[PDB]
Amino acid sequence: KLWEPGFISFEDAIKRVSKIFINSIINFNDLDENNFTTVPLVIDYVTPCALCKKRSHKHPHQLSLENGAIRIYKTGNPHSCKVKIVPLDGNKLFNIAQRILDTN
Amino acid sequence: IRGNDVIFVLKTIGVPSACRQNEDPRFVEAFKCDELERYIDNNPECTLFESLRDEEAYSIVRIFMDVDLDACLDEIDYLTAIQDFIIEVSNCVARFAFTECGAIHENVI
Ligand SMILES: [Zn+2]
Repeated sequence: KLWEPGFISFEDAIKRVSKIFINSIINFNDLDENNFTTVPLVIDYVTPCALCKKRSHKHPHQLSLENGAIRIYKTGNPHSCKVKIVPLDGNKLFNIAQRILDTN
Repeated sequence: IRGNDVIFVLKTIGVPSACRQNEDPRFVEAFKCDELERYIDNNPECTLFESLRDEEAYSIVRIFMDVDLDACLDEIDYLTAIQDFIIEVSNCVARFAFTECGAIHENVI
């Protein structure tokens, strides 16, 4: 089990990460709780990449789990793409409210 | 392509393609409309996933929207939201068809 289902249903997290990727995901079906940190995410770059804004990517992206979040990073040349983060805990409005109180 | 009375279906999630084009009865099936209905009534526990045979020749399908929101709302909000949503989806599809597809916005709307 590479996924800890203590944050969000794995299907919902995959739905979020797919929504981030405007381009169609090729192997969306095989992402499960025991492979999502291993298999590269091959993407059909019909549209420009949603992260690097280029025409396409030479190498597929990859997912990592860290600090209760998903880190999306490109293989091969790291600086050629932007690192992306998907959170899993907290209503975003609650984070905003915490920041606003935080200012005093 | 003008009409197709038979529907391609999957039996479960995770079907490999090599079974999909080979038409493996253990994963995929073809159902005639009346026979599809008969199978559905006769199998209340059936797991069926509608799909297509070949996108190269039969990419034309009806327009369908899916909305799955984890929030239970009353009937009034339900109806006002569904009418509004169909309004904006009609506006968007008409705008795109007029921009690129060259279709008449009123016709599609
Ligand atoms: Zn990129």
